[PDB]
Amino acid sequence: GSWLVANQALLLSYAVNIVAALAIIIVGLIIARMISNAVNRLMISRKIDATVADFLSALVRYGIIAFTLIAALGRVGVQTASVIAVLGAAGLAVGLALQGSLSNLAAGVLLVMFRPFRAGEYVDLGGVAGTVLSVQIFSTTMRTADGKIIVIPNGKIIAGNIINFSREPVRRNEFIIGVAYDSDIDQVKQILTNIIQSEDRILKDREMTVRLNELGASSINFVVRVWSNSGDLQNVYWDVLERIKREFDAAGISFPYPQMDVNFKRV
Amino acid sequence: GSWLVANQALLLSYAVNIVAALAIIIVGLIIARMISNAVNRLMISRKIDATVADFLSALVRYGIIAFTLIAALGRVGVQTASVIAVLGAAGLAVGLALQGSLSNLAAGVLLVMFRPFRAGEYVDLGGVAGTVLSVQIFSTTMRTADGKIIVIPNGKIIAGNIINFSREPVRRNEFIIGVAYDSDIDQVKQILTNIIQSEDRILKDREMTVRLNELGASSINFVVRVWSNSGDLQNVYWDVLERIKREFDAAGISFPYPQMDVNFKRV
Amino acid sequence: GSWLVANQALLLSYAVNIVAALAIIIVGLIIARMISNAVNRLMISRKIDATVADFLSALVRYGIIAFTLIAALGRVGVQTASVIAVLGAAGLAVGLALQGSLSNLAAGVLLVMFRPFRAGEYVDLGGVAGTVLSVQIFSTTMRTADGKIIVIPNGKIIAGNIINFSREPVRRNEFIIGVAYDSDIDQVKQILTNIIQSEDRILKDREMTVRLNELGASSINFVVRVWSNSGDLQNVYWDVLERIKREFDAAGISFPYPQMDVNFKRV
Amino acid sequence: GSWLVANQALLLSYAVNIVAALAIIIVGLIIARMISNAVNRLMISRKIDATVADFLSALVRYGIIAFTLIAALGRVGVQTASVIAVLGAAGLAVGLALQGSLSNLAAGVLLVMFRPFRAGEYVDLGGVAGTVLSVQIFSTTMRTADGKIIVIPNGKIIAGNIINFSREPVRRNEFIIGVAYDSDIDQVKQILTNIIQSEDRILKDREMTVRLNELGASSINFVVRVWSNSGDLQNVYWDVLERIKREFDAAGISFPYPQMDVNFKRV
Amino acid sequence: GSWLVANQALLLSYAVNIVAALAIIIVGLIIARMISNAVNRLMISRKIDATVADFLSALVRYGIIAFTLIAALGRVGVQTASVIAVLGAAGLAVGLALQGSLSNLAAGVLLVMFRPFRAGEYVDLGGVAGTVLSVQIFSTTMRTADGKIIVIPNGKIIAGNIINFSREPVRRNEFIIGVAYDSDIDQVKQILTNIIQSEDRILKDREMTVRLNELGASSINFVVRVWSNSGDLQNVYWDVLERIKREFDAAGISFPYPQMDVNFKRV
Amino acid sequence: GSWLVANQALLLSYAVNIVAALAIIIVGLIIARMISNAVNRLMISRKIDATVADFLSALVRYGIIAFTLIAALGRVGVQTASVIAVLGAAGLAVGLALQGSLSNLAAGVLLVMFRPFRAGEYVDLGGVAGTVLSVQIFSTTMRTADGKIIVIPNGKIIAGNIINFSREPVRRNEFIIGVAYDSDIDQVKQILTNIIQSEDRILKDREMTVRLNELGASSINFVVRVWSNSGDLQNVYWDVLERIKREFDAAGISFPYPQMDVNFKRV
Amino acid sequence: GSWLVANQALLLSYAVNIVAALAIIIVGLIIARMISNAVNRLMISRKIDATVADFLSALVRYGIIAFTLIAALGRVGVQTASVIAVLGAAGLAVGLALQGSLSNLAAGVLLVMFRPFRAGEYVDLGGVAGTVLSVQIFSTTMRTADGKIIVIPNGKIIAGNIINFSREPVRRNEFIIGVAYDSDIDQVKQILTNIIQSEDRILKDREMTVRLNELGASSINFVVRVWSNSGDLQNVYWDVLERIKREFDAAGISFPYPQMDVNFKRV
Ligand SMILES: CCCCCCCC/C=C\CCCCCCCC(=O)OC[C@H](COP(=O)(O)OCC[N+](C)(C)C)OC(=O)CCCCCCC/C=C\CCCCCCCC
Ligand SMILES: CCCCCCCC/C=C\CCCCCCCC(=O)OC[C@H](COP(=O)(O)OCC[N+](C)(C)C)OC(=O)CCCCCCC/C=C\CCCCCCCC
Ligand SMILES: CCCCCCCC/C=C\CCCCCCCC(=O)OC[C@H](COP(=O)(O)OCC[N+](C)(C)C)OC(=O)CCCCCCC/C=C\CCCCCCCC
Repeated sequence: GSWLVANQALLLSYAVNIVAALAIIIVGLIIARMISNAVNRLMISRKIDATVADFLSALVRYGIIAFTLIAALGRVGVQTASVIAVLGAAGLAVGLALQGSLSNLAAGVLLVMFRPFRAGEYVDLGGVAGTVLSVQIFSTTMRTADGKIIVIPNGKIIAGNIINFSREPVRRNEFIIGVAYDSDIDQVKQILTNIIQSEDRILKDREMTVRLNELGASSINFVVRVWSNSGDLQNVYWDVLERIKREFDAAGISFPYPQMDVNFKRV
Repeated sequence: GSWLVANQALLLSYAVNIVAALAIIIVGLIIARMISNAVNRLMISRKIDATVADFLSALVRYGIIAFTLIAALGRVGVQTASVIAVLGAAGLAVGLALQGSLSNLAAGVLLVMFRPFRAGEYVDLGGVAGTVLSVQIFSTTMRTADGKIIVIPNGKIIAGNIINFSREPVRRNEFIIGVAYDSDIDQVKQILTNIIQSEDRILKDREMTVRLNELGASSINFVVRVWSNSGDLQNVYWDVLERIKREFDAAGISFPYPQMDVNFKRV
Repeated sequence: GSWLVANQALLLSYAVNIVAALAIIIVGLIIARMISNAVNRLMISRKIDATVADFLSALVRYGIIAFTLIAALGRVGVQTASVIAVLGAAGLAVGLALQGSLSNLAAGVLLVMFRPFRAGEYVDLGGVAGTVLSVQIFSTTMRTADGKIIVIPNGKIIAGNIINFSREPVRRNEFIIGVAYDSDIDQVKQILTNIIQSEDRILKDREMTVRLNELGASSINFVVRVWSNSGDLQNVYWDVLERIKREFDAAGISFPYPQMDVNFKRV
Repeated sequence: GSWLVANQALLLSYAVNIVAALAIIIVGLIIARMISNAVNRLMISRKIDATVADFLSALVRYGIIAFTLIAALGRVGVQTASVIAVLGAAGLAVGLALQGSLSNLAAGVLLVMFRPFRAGEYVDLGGVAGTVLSVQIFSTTMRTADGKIIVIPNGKIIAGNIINFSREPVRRNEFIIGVAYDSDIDQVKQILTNIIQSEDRILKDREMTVRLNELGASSINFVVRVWSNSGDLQNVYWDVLERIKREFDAAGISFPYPQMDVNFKRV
Repeated sequence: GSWLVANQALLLSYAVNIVAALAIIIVGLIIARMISNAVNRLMISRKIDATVADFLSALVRYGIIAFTLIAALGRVGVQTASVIAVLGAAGLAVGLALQGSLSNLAAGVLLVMFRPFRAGEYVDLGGVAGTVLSVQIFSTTMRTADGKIIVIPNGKIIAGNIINFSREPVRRNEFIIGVAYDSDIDQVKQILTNIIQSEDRILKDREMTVRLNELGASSINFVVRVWSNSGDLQNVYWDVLERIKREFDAAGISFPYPQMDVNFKRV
Repeated sequence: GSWLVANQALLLSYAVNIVAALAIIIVGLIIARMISNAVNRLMISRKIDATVADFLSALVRYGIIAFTLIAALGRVGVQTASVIAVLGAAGLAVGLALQGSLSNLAAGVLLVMFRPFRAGEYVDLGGVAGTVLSVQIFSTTMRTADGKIIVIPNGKIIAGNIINFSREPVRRNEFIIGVAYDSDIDQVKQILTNIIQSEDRILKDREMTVRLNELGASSINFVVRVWSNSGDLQNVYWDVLERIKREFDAAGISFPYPQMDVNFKRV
Repeated sequence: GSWLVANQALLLSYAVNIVAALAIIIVGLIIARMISNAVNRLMISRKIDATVADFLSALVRYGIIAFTLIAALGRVGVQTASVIAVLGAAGLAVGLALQGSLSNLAAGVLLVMFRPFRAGEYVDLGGVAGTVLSVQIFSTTMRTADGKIIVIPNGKIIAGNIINFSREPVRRNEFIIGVAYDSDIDQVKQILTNIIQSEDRILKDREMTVRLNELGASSINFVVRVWSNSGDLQNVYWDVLERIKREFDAAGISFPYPQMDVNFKRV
C-alpha cells in the first residue's frame, strides 16, 4: 500500500541499487568503448594488422561490457556466480590455449636474462644449427650454414639442449682413418703424427691422439683427435685429410675397399 | 496467524523476492530467445552450416536460461553453489576441449602480428614445404612443389621450426662428388674450380669451397659448396652437375661403382 | 521455556527454513525424476542403447538429487562447502575425462565452419589417405584406396596436417629414371623430352623438367617432373614409364643393375 | 557476570550453534557408517574384491566424516576455508589421477553411442588388428589373427585411427610382380590379365589394373590391383599368386634374383 | 575509557574470540601430536621404514598445526585467505606429483575389479612378456621366460595393450618355409600337408593352411598356419620344423641360400 | 562535526581495526624475520648451500610479510581478493613447477614402503642396468656393470618397468647356435644335450630345451634354453659356448659363414 | 530531501568509502611508481637488459595499479569478482608459461642441495657428455670432449639419467676381439691373458675376463673385460689393442675379413 513506504526505510536500499546498477552500466559502457579505442590506437601504432587489431579491441570491449553487466546483475541482487564460473573457465580456456604461446615469451625472457647465445653465435638448438641473427621475444631467428633462415620458438629452445660452438675458442677434430690390416701400425702412427705435428694450427699443448681405435670388418681404424681453434677447425680437417690421402699412397699404405673372402664351390 | 503479518515487516523481503525471481525469469527467457535469434542471424550471415548454427544458437539459449534459472534459485534463497561448481567445470571442460582449437587462433594472431612468412613465400613448416597461399586465422594453406595443398594448423607451426627459404635472396648448393681413390686430387680440384668459376650465377664474393671432405668406403668425396641466388639455386645444381659428369669423363676421372675386394679361397 | 518464544521473533526464521528445506526436496526429487524421464525419452528417441541411456538418465537423476540435497543442507544452515568442493572436482574429473571426447566435437565443428575437405574429396590426414565419405560431428569416415573404412577422430585431424589432393585440379608426377653412367646424357634427355611432349595429358604451360638430378652409386638418376590433371596423374605415370622402358631398350640405353667392382686376390 | 545474560539475547545464537554442531556430527557419523555399509553392500553384490571394496567404502566413510567435521567447525564459527582449499585440491588430485581412467569410460560411451565396430567386426586399432569380441565400458577385447587376446583401452582407440575391414564388403589386393628387364612387357601384361580375368572372385565391374609401376634396381615391378569381396581377399591373393608363379615359368618369364654387374680388375 | 565497556556489549564478542582462538590451538596442537603418534604407530605396524614414517607423521603434524593456526588467525579476525590460496596450491602440487603414483593405484584397482590376467597367466604387457606372479596394488610382478622379474607399474599396463596368451587354450603357429623357385609347388604343398596332418597335436577342426604366400627375392615362401593348444604350441613348431627340414632334403627340395645373378665384365 | 562521535558508537569499530591492522603487521614482521632466521638455521644445520639457504629463507620472509600485509589490508576493509587470486596462482605456478620434483619424492616414498629393490640388488630400470647402491628419497643411485654411477630419479623408476634380476635365484640362458643345413639334426641335438647335461651348474629339474628353432637364411638355428642360478648364469653361458665351439669342430659340424648362391652370366 | 540526512547516520558509511577509495588510489599509484622504480633499480644493478628491465618494471607497475583499482572498485561497492577471476587466470597463464622456466630453477636448487656432479666432473646427461664447468641456477654449462660448450637446462637433467664417470675412480674396458673360426681358442686366450697381465695399469684385484663371448657370422668374438683407473682407461684400451694387433699377427692369429661362402652355378 501507500503507507508501506513510511514505516520501513530499508526500501531505500532497494532504490539506490537501481541507479547504482545504472552507474555500473553507463560508466562500464563508455569505458569499454574508450579502452577499446585506446587498445586499438596502441595496436595500429605498433603496425599490427587491422582485421586482428579490431578483433582484439572488440574482445576487450566485449569483456569489459561483460564485467559491468555481471556487476550490475550482482548489484541489483542477482546471484551471478554461475556465469562467473563459466567465463572464469573461459579465461582458463584461453590460458591453456596461450600456454604454448606464453611459454615462448618466458623462454625469450630467460634467453636474455642469462645468455646461452648472442647474435652471431653459432649454435645447434637440438638438431638444426646456425648463426643466431637475433633473439626476439617470441622466437629466435638463425641462419644455418646452408643459407636457410630458421625461426625457432624459444620454448623449443629452453626445453632442449643448447649446443653452442662459438663460446669456447678451441675445439677438436676427430679423424677415423681406415687402413688395411696388413699395414704396419707404427708406420701409420708415425706418418700421421708427422702430419698433425707439422700442421701449425693444431694446438700442441692439448692432447694429440694418434692411436689404434678399432679392428673394423675390412679395415683397421685409427682415431686422430687433434685440437684447433674453432675458426680453423674445418680447414684443419680438410688439410690434414688431404695430407693423409697423399702421404699414405706416397708411403704405400692402402685405404682398403670393403673386403670379402669368397669360398668357392663349383656345383 | 493473521496478526503475524502486522508486527514484523521483513516478510516484505520474502515477497519482493518472489516477483523478483519472476523478474529473473521473464527477462531471462525472452533474452535467451532473443540472443539465440541474433547469434543465429549473425551465423547464417557468415554462411555457416545451418545444422551447426542451430546447435550453437541453442547452446547459447540453453546457457542463458541456465544462468537466469540458477539466478532465480539464488534469488528466492536456494544455495545454488553446487550446480555452479558443476557448470563451471563444464565450462572448464569445453575450455580444455577448445585448447587445441584456440591455440591455432592465438598462433594465427601471432603469425600476422609478426610475419615469419607471407603469401607466396616458400617455407618448410617442420617437414612439409611449399609456397604459402594464404595464412588464415585458424590454419595456413600452402601449395607444395608436388602441387598438393597442405592446410597446416597454426599451432603446429608456432610450436615448431619455420624454415623459410624466400627471405634471404642467396642460398648454398652442396655437391658431394665421389671419385675414385686413384684419381689425382689436384686435377679434380682444378677441373671443379673451373666449373664453379665459369658458372656466372655462382656468387664469387661468397665462399667457393672445393675441398676434399671424406675418404669414403669405395669413393673419395669432394664437397663443393657454392652460393647462388635463391631462384637460380636448383638450375645451378643441375647445370654444375651435368658439367661435372661431362668434364670428368672428358678428363678421365671416373665416378666409382661400389668397390669390393674379393679374397678367393677354392674349397 | 514457553515464554522464550514471545520476546523474540527471529525464531520464525528458524521455522520457515525447515519447510523451505522440504521445499528444496519435494520439488527437487520430482524434478530429478521428471528430467530423468525426459532425458531418457530424448535418448531412446535418438535410438541410443538402453543400458547406457538408463545410466546417463540415472546420472542426471543422482546429480539433481545431489543439488537439491546440498541446497537443503545449506538452507537449514549446514556449511556445505566441503561436499561442494568435492563434486566440483568430480565435475572437473569428468571434464578432463571428456577432454579428448569434446576436442573431437570442437574439431568437427571447425571442419564444417571452414572446410578443408568435403564428402568425396581425396585427402591424407597425416598418414592414412582416402576419399572422405562423410564428416560426422565426432569422427570423419573415409574410404582408402584399398577399400578399407577408416574412422578418424576429428581431434587427430585438426591437430595434424590435412594433405588434400582433390582441391587443386593439377598435380605433378616425378619419375626418377636410373640409367648407366656410360649412356649419353643428351640422348637420354631428348628421348625423354620426346616422351613427355608427345603425351597430350601432360600440361605444357607448366614446367617440364628433364634434367640430371643425381650421380647414384651404380646408376645416374634423371628426374622427370611433369604436371598433369589430378585425375590423369597415375595413368600418366604408368604410360610415361612404360614408354620410357620401351624407348630406352629401343634406343639401346640400359637401366643398370646394382654394379659392383670386384678386385680379385687369389690367396 | 550473572546479569550479562539478561540484557542481550544474541547469546542464544552462541548456544544453538553448539547443539547444532552436535547435530552436524551425530547425523554425519551414522550416515558415514550407513553409506559406508551400503556402498560396500553394492560392491560385494557386483563381486568386487573385498580388500578393495573395504578400502573404497572406508574412503567414502573418511570423506563423509570429513564433510560433517568441517561443517561443524564452520557451524560453531571456525573459518574452515583452509582445509577446504586443501581437500578441494585433493579431489583435484584424484581427478587428474582418474583422468586416464575416466577417458576410457567416456570413449567406451562414445564407442556404443556411435559404433565404429561391433562384436565380430575385424578392425585394426592403430597397430594391432583382430576381431572384436566385446566392447566393454572401460576396454575393448579383441582376438587377433594369431589367437592372442588384446584388451585395448578405449581412450587409446578414440584417440587414434579405427581402421575397419568388415564394414565395406569389397576390398583390393595389390600384387607387385617383379620380372626381369629383358621380358616382354605386353606378354607379362596379357598373361597377367588372363589370370585376373579367369579368376571369378575378382570383381570385373571395379578397376582391374595391370600396369607397369616401377623400374626397380634388379627387377621391373608390375602392379596388379584387383578388387574382391572381403572374405575372398586372401584366397584370391594366394591363388592369383600361385597362378602367376606357374604361368610365368610356363611362359618363360623369369622372376629375377638380385642382379649385380661386376666390373673385373685383376690386381 | 572505563565507561566505554558499559554502554556496548559487542566487546564480549571481541573477548570470547580470544580464548576461542586459544581453543583452536590447545586442541589443535595436542591433536596434531596425537594423530602424529597414531599415524606413526600404524606405519611401523605395517613395517615401513622409520626415517620415512617419521617424515610422513611429521608432515601430518605440520599440516594439522597449520590448519589450527590458520583457523585461529581467522578466528580472531585475520583474513587468512592468502595463506589458504597458497597451501591449497601446495596440496595441488603434491596432487599433481602423486598423479603418476595414484594412477598406478587406480589401475591396480581396475586390474582386480575386472581381471585381464591372474597369477600364473602368461601375458605380454606391451613389450615384455611373462607369467604374472602377483598383481599387487601399485605394481604387477611377472617372471619372464628368461627368468627375470619385471615389476610393471599398473598405470603402464592399463594405458597399453594387454596381450594375453593363456586365456584362449588354442593358438596358431605360422611357419614361413622358403624353398627354391625351381621346386615343384604341388610337391611342397603335399609333403607339407602330410607333415601337418600326421602331427596329432595340430587341430584339424581348425584351418590348416599350406599355401604359397610370397615370391621372395631368392626364395619362394610358403606359409603354414596350423592351430594347436597353447601348451603344445612351441613343441609343435619345433617338431614340424625339424620334420620339414628332414622331409625336404629327403624329397630333394632345397632351402635356397641367398641367390645372386652375376653378370661378368672383364675390364 | 564534534557531536558526530557522541550519537553513534560503531565508529569504535573503525578505530580498533586501525591498531588491529598494526597488530597484524608488528606481529607479522617480527615473525617473518623470526621464521626466516629459524628456517635458515635449520638449513645450514643440514649443510645446504648458503646462497640458496638465504634465498629460500628470504622467500619465506617475503611470503609471510605478504600474508600479514594482505591480512592488514583486509582488516582495515580493503577487498584484497584480487591479490589473493594472483598469489594463489603463483603458489599454483610453483606447484606445477615442483610437480616433477615432488613426483620423485612420492616415488621414493613408494620405493621404500614396498621394495622392488634394495641396496645391492641388480636391476634394470627401463634401459640402464646395475646394482643399486642406495635408494635416496629423491633419486636412486646405482653402479652399472661398466663401473658408471647412474642417478635415476624415482619418478622415472615408478613410471616404468623395474626389471629385477637378483630376486629370483634362478634364471635362463638362451643360446642360438647356427649350424649348416647339411648337418645331421640328431647329431647336433645329442652333442648339445651331452654338453648341457655334463654341465653341473645347469639345473636339470627345470626345462632343458635343445630343439630346432629356425631355418635361417644361411644357417639353421638351434635354441638351447638352460636354467642356472643367477650367479652362475654368465659363466655357464661362456663355458657351454666354448664347449659347443670345441665339440662341434671336433664332431665335424660347421658353423656356416653367410652363404650366397651365385648364378654366373658371362656378358 | 534535505531532512533525509538527519534521521539516518549510515549515509556516513557511503561517504567515508569515497575518500577511502581515493585512499586506495593515491596510495596505490605512488607505490606502483615507487616499486616500479626500485624493481628497475635492482634490475640494472644486476646488469640486465634495459628494454626488458623497463618492461618487467612496467609489468609490476601495471599490476599494482590493477590491484589498487580493483580494490577501490570493491571499496565503493562494485562486485569485482569477475575481473578477479580473469586476472587470476592470467596469473595462472603466466604460471603455466613459467612452468618449464621454474622447473629449471627447482632442478638447479636440487643439483646443489645434493650434488650428482661438481665443476670439473665428467658426466653424460642423457646423451651429450662432458666436463661440467659450472652448475648455474637455471642451466648447467659443460665442455664436451670435442671442445663444444653445451648449456643444458637443469630440468632436462633432473628429468633424466645422470651418468657420472669421475665419481668412482675405477672403470672397465671391454674389448671385443674378432678372430677366425679356425684359430686355436686356448692360444687366443693365453696370448690375450699375457697382454692383460703384463699391463700394469690393469687392476688384477678386479675381474680379468678373457672368455669366448660370441660365435659371429664370419668371426668368433672374444670379450676382454679389464678394470683400470678412470684416468688410465682410454690409454689402456689403445695400448692393449695395439698389443693385440701386434701379438696376434706375430702369433699367426688372423683377424678375419667378412667371409662369404660362394656356391657357384654356371648358367
Ligand atoms: C551427494 C549428497 C551429499 C550429502 C552428504 C551427506 C553429509 C551428511 C552430514 C550432515 C547433514 C546433517 C543434517 C543436520 C541437520 C541439523 C542442521 C543444523 O544444525 O541446523 C542449525 C540451524 C542454525 O540456524 P542459523 O541461525 O545459523 O542460520 C543458518 C543460515 N542459513 C540460513 C545459512 C542460510 O538451525 C536451524 O536453522 C533450524 C534447524 C532445523 C533442523 C531440522 C532437521 C533437518 C530437516 C530437514 C533437512 C534435511 C537435510 C537432508 C539430509 C540428507 C542427508 C544425506
Ligand atoms: C578430515 C577432517 C579434517 C578435520 C581437521 C581437524 C582440525 C582440528 C582443529 C580445531 C578444532 C578445535 C575445536 C574448538 C571448539 C571451539 C570452537 C569455537 O571457538 O567457537 C566459537 C563460537 C563463535 O561463534 P560466533 O558468534 O562467532 O558465530 C559463528 C558464525 N557461524 C555461525 C559462522 C556460522 O562460539 C560459539 O558459538 C560456541 C562455541 C561452542 C564450542 C563447544 C565445544 C565443541 C563442541 C562440539 C563441536 C565438535 C567439533 C568436532 C571436533 C573434531 C576434531 C577432529
Ligand atoms: C605481496 C603484498 C601485496 C600487496 C599489494 C599492495 C597493493 C596496495 C593497494 C592499496 C593499499 C592502500 C591502503 C589504504 C588504507 C585505507 C583503507 C580503507 O579505505 O579503509 C576503509 C575502512 C572502511 O571500514 P568498513 O566499515 O567498510 O569495515 C571493513 C570490514 N572489514 C572490517 C572487512 C573486515 O575504514 C576503516 O575501517 C578505518 C580505515 C583506517 C585506515 C588507516 C590507514 C592505513 C593504516 C594501516 C594499514 C596498513 C596496510 C599496509 C599497506 C601496505 C602497502 C603495500
